[PDB]
Amino acid sequence: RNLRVLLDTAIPPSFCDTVSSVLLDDFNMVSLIRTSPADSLATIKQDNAEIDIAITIDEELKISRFNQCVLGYTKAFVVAHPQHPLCNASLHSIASLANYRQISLGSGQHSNLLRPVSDKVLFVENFDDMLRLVEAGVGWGIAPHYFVEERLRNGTLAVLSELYEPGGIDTKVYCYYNTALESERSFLRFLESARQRLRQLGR
Ligand SMILES: FC(F)(F)c1cc(NCc2cnc(-c3ccc(C4CC4)cc3)s2)ccn1
Repeated sequence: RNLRVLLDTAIPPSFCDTVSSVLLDDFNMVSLIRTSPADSLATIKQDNAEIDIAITIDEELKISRFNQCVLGYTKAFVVAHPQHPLCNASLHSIASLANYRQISLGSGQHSNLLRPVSDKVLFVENFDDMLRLVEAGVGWGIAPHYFVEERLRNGTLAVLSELYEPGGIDTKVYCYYNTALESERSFLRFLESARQRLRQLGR
C-alpha cells in the first residue's frame, strides 16, 4: 500500500534524502511529510494522518501504536546576531544567555528537549522566521546546522554554543515506527541500510 513518513525541519537534507532513497528501495509507495518537531510528534499522534514512520528529534517514550529507535544524530547551534549584546562576553553560558530573549519554536504543549531556556521568550512557527528575527537582533536561538551554515560562514550570524558543546549540540535523531511495521522485513531492511549510510555520511 502506501507508507507515509514524516521528517522534521531539523533533519538535514542529506539525511532526508538518504532515508527516502532507502525506503523506495525497500518499500513500494513512499509519501514524505515535513513538520517542525513539536508538530512532528503531535502530528503523528493525531491518528488522522496515517503516518507510519516519523524521523524527528523530539522525545516521547510511550506513544500509542508507535515504537522508538535511534537512526543517528544531527547537530544544532545557538546562533545570534554578531552585534547582539551577548556576543561581547566571549565566554557565553546557559546562565549568561537566560537573561536575553530566545526566539524559540512552539506550535500548545512543549517537550523537554524543545523547552525554552529563558523566562523571556518569543515563539515562532518555522526556522526561517526565527532566523529573520535573530538576524535583526530580536533575540537568540537554537537552529540546525544545515539552516545556519551559510549565515555563519558569511559572518551574518555567530555562535554561542562553543563552550557548551564545541562543534555543535549533538542531538539524537529518532525513528518512531508504527508497531505493525515491526513485522515487515522491509522495515528492518530499510533500518539496516539507512543506519549504515547515515553513519557513512558522518565521515
Ligand atoms: F532543531 C534543533 F536545532 F536540532 C534543536 C535542538 C535542540 N536540542 C535540545 C536543546 C535545547 N536547548 C539547548 C541548549 C544547549 C546549549 C545552550 C548554550 C548556552 C548556549 C543553550 C541551549 S540544547 C532543541 C531545539 N532544536
